[PDB]
Amino acid sequence: KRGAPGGKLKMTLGLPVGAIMNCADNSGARNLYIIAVKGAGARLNRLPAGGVGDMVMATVKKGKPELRKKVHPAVIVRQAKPWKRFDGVFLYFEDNAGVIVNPKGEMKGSAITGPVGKEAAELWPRIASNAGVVM
Amino acid sequence: PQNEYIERHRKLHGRRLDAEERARKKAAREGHKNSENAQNLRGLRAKLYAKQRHAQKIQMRKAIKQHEERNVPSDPIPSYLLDRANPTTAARFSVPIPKVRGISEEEMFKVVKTGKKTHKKGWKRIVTKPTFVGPDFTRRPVKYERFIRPMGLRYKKANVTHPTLNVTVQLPILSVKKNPSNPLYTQLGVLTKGTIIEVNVSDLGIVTASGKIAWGRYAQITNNPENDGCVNAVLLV
Amino acid sequence: SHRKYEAPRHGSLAFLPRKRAARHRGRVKSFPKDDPKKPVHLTAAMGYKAGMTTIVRDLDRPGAKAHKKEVVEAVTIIDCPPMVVVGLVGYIETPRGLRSLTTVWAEHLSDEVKRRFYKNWYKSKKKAFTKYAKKYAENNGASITRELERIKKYCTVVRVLAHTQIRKTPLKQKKAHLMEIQINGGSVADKVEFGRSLFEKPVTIDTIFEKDEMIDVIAVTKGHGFVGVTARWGTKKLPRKTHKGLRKVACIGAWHPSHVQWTVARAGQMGYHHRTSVNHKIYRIGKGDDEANASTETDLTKKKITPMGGFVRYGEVNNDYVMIKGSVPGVKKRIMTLRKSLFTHTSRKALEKVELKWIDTSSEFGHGAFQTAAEKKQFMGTLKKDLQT
Amino acid sequence: AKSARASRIKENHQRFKKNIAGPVEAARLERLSAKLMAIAQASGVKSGKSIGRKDSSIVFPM
Amino acid sequence: KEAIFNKGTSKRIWNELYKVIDSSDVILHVLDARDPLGTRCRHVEKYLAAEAPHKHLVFVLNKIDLVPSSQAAAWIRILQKDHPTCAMRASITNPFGRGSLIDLLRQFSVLHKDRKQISVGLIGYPNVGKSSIINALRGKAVAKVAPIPGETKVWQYVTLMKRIYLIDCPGIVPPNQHDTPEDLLLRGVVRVENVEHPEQYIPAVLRKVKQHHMERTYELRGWKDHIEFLEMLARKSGRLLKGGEPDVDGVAKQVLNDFMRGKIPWFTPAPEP
Amino acid sequence: EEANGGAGVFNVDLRKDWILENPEWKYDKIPEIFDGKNVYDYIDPDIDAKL
Amino acid sequence: TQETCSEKFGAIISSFPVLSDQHPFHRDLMNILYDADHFKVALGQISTAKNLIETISRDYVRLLKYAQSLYQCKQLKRAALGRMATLIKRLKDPLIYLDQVR
RNA sequence: UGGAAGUCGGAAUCCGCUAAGGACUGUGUAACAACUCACCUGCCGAAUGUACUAGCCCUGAAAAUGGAUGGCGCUCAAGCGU
RNA sequence: GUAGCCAAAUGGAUUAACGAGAUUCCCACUGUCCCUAUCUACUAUCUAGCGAAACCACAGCCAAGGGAACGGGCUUGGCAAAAUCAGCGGGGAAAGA
RNA sequence: GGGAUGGCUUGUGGCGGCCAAGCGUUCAUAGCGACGUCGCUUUGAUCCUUCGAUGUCGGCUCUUCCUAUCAUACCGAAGCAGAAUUCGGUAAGCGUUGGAUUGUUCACCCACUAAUAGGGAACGUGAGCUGGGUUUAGACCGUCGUGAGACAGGUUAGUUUUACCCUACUGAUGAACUCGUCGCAAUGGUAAUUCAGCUUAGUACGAGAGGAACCGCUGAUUCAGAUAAUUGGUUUUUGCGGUUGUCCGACCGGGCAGUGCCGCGAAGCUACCAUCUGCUGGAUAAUGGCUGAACGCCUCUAAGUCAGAAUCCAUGCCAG
Ligand SMILES: Nc1nc2c(ncn2[C@@H]2O[C@H](COP(=O)(O)OP(=O)(O)OP(=O)(O)O)[C@@H](O)[C@H]2O)c(=O)[nH]1
Ligand SMILES: [Mg+2]
Ligand SMILES: [Mg+2]
Repeated sequence: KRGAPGGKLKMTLGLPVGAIMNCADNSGARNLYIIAVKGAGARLNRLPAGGVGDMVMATVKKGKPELRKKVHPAVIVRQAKPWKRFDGVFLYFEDNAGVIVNPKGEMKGSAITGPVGKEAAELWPRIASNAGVVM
Repeated sequence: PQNEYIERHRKLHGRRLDAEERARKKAAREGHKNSENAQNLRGLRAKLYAKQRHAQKIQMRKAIKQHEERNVPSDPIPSYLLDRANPTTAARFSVPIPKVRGISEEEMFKVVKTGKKTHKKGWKRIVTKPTFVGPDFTRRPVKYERFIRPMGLRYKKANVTHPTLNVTVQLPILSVKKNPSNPLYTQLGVLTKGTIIEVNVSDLGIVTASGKIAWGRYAQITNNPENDGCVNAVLLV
Repeated sequence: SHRKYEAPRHGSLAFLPRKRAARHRGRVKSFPKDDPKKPVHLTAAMGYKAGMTTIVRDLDRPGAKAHKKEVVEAVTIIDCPPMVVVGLVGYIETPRGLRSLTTVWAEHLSDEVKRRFYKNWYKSKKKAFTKYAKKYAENNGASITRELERIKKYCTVVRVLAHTQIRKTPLKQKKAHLMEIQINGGSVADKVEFGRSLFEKPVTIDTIFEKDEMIDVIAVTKGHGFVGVTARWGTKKLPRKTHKGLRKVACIGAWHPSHVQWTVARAGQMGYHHRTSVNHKIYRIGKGDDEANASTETDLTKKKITPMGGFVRYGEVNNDYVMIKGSVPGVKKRIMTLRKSLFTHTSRKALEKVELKWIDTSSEFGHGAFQTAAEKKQFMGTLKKDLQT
Repeated sequence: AKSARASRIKENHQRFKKNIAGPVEAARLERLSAKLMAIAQASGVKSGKSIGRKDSSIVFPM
Repeated sequence: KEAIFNKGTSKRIWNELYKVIDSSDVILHVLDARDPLGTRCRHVEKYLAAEAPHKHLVFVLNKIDLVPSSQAAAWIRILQKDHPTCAMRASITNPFGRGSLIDLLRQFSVLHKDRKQISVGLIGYPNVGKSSIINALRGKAVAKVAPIPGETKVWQYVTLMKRIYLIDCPGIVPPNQHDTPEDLLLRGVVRVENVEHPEQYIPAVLRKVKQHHMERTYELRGWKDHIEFLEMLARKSGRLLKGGEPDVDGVAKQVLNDFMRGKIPWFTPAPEP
Repeated sequence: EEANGGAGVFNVDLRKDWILENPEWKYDKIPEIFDGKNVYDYIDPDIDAKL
Repeated sequence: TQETCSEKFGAIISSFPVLSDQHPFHRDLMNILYDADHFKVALGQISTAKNLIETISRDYVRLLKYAQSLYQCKQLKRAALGRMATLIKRLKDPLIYLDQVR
């Protein structure tokens, strides 16, 4: 199976391809540079983009050299672009942040710093188990 | 499942209930289907179908003729040569191809244009046919290289056939003796149809009457190397 | 040669030409197919768009992620004063199509519907239908009776003529809107008797439509005037400081024919197009005389649908109103035609029943935070002009 | 994916129309018709029963 | 893998190489004295041994001023078992080995006095000093010389004497499946401006260079790893980003450029007999 | 659920297992908003003594 | 044509087991069920045909660089395609053997 | 051949009884069995079978704006032969 | 030689400063872009007054055919309804071409 | 002063020998000859053999067409258990992306994806914009020439600047029929698309590993048409407030700095940066059949006929 998750409602995509977001777990990486988004469509000239709860393909630019030369699956857990949930609430976080996982969705690290978004928490049951604040 | 599981399922449960009847009806409809294909297929598919049907008809005729005919080496070779794969084995000193098509210098050479201006010099000529440049070849410098013989058009070996022995061997080319169109083409070593070349015949096992080994002979090129990508020659014996 | 990277076409050819509508009032192009085994009913209605507001809905949608949860949705309010039935048209079938055989009008027509037949009503002698009204009195309406019998025995399609009571709206327009509404169901004689029984009578919106029904809205869209290709068709803008213009199409033609194609995006009229938008759910049919028609079973605030300070550029909604989920083609003050769906629905959304929890009645003239003036005064407290008064 | 014009999708929708949405729409139509019934009920030549004549061509003019 | 590490393997560059080989009688294969077996092209040597035995292959060990003289003599002794080898410091103003190379080319021209002239093409890796050798033999800057690899993009004739032509060729890198991008970058194939994450090749430089040489080179000491070394170098030299954060990337680029351009002393010792 | 349309069609009753003093109150519409105030913020078991 | 041939031949080569990399039980079981020499010779013939097809393609592209007319270009193209077809034609028995083994 | 009985293979392929029946044309079995074909007989009932030749018809390869026996149109012709 | 010997500290051109010279990269920065939207002034627009020029065989809808690979006028078709205004850059015109 | 090959092409090599149904010849037994066949052109290796710009291409924007179909729909065959596929047929309705690389024939890599199919309308010369082939005048290096200079070449900087005309196209009016209201529908256009999740079901199937589908339900991708309740953006609302310099004597109230600048800012316009919506009948193609002749078996076809693709034609939709 590919990394695109089912049952995800439409939200504002705040992180296009080329964005650098913080790395919110303890795997050793400090940031993730987005090179691709799972489940992205096909339009001429359109950059692929992801929101909170989406799996992207990311490259570590700052962190351990062991994590440096590989492309990792990551899940976006926080974004700064304001988006709306179905209860009418627009919301945003103070930073863009994601966690490194495997293609099945188990986390590489062991703990998450800071809160995670709801959409990430329902879509990935391991992140819901490793999150200290769900927000 | 493992091993012959579909055959085991065949043993245990069988076919579908209408399998034999459907197969028999399809085999019956084959004649109508083949005539429909012969009359209704279009294009390259129809052409390939026609050639296939022609081949099957010829094979069926041969089979019927053999069945009707059922109720009714060549050269002497020793016992150690029996049951092996052997060749079939079939004054005016004229070559097999005494005349070919003439090639003009406009077809032989194309003009290489040099210079940075809009009007360009045209003194360089490039050979558009395969050539044999010989051994120990070092190219002339570009300021004094008029005739350009490109590296990708150079040849060194040729498929030479011996007419008496009916053996075709790849042999190294020693030299180009006579190009029938032009002595300049002979000097440049152009390999065209009807060209007399000198080939190394060491692998053919030829000795003279004195016992000396003949390792250089004459062959004539019998094809178009520029069209075929290979040099095919016949030994002049 | 071939275009290197494929891309789908900007815009649809199903909506050509991109010209202004031929009439301000929307046209019902098709009515639902007549089934004579159904009881006789009306297939259309009119209203005026008043504005939009917000609701909270307790969603009962099994299989959805928002099942048994509250969802915030946008809705459109249409002010629907009752219509008046004043006419009856009979249609016959011909090898050239449907043809109007005759029509019968009522004995009394209102001034607002007589205004529709004039351009200079104030200078008029208002003689319209005056000789026609004498046909009801002469020979006990023999001509009216024979026209009714002609519709009974020759026609297959019967439509009432119905007009709006525009004087009950806040609009400064006094000239009413008149339309043909098809009677579906029953026999043709039943349709004729039904229309004659409905002559000179008002028909309210809740006897044509019902809450939880999905309808179609027909209207003319917002006009934008003359618009270039970038906004009109959604074409890609040329790079900065492009010669002869950057909000343009670089090639209207590069190949044969030695012509400009009809399929090439060109500047022109944008907006004011006729549109029939389908499958719109009715969330509420609120009554005009009900003073608490914006209240729900869980919101016990006793309030009306009109937002605080009124609808921006419309006024107050004082008649029966229809709440429609989503958006409709037209603008505020514009005439809207509500029509029954032509086919039986195939979704569970049509079978859903709606449970509203709350309706937003705060001001849309700004960032309104209060649903009622009493709520505003309770939050603010005593002011200087309160003691001054 | 199966298109909107697919025969199987059409048959699925026809079964839905016949078995599920149909009775609901019929009951709604019955109620609305009853309400509008409540509102609605709330010589031959000289009488108009004999339908006489009212008070470009298909032929060539002759 | 980055496309910069494929440089020197291009079809155009190898067409240029085979054009020079076909046009040349003598082939000067130029080696870096700091890495002779690293810069040796056994690919071209095998081609010349198999197809063109009449072309004369001569080793030129360039940049001998960057290595000890004993190591240069040992490498000459190793290479002379295979092919005639000339040591050279290629410079217009202060050359070395120029007279010996000129005499060898004159001997080749005397052997081929039947021709009108001889052609001597220069081959090797990028930035080994082929254009510098041509300029030093001519005594005049006739070919472009730069520390940036791939300065020579097309072949060029330079008339040395009346019967000697020199053919400058772009640098080639034969493909080897055991070669790594770190190995190619340390050999000098690529420009370190166009590489991503230059910090990872700094341990290779610290392995190749003795520690005290780095200490006298940068006037710095006390590092335990390459990250600390680059941080202290950035803080000392003032290579700081916004907020005083060290410019470790730029400092690594400087260290790699100084390593390639002969500013930090390093060499490969010759194998003992 | 299988007897009543299957998954995605069957509508579950969450108030069926409510434990109330009077079971007739199990399907009431509990008020939430009254004149810009939260009723739940004003729910207090000893409301009468304070009033 | 060469790319299609190379894709098919590479898929055949990489899909089959490598007897040098197997466990001794699996390797000797394949040696019993299948002749190991026949297996390796069949796959070696597949690889040899793939390499020869690539070589023929390179030679004829180099000649088509210097071809001067459409007739000569057509003759070179038909020559390359016929030589690749002959190379595939000599592989009649290994393909049947490898399909049965598969 | 582990097994191989006409029917996994290699090579031979004869005789008897015959009206006729292959050391077997296929299906089948682990091998047998079993079914089927070649061939023969009974019923029936008068003309057929094969291969070619000559006409007319279909296929016998086609791209890219919408179009051409001149157009409508034509089928015991308004097509083809005299 | 993990850095030697010889030379009046150095063994250099791998030359500092200077530059509207050419090139690559990093940080910062942003509407260059995803992907466009909005506002202002002057035009364009309409009115009063004033008022040219370039260019111009005749003219102006297409399709197939028109051997000389070219039709706008010919043939055979499709068709085809006054008079207009704002725009557009396919074609004809239009580059001191 | 004169100029600026074509009912061509496609999928299967060449040379040489042999066989060969047949054509011929049978006063000469020669000569052509399809189908074939035979000789030349690494035990899954090696990676230490990249073999010549005279011919020049691109990118953007945007429309349409072809099918020689990559994906999606249906179908036929395959040790096709399932899952995933392979080969082939009808099919162009609908899609066919985002990037890195110029020490370079810019073509190869990377990922996302259902898939990242190929072409024409230019390149059988040729005014939309802009990079390379490409080249006026300045300059340098390399080669040749005694030299003016030319070039095997390499580098750098460098003037064409419509539209108001006709037609086409996109929109907008309009004479004639008294004015107006409500209608009809000839004709033209036409629209949706793909994926995922839940259930089926850890079921069928399977030794195990694994592992579907129809019916039903819910979302999302791409496209299309609208809309502004909300959230962002936009501010000449010069609406209010702050603030720099100067001027009106100070305060108040103001002017100027072409909107002095800054903060908020309704309204209006707007954004997959926001929200809503996108609909059903008939006839078929490939194939699968029923009855049944040709042809005493047989046969989906000949007469008759059933079903069947995202196809065709219409409805719904736009114009009138
Ligand atoms: N120390 C030292 N440096 C040298 C010597 N010869 C050449 N170099 C340097 O090496 C650098 C690269 O050599 P190049 O002159 O560019 O010749 P190349 O090897 O053909 O380089 P490319 O043209 O890029 O292929 C030049 O910048 C010279 O400064 C030498 O003898 N000693
Ligand atoms: Mg160089
Ligand atoms: Mg260099």
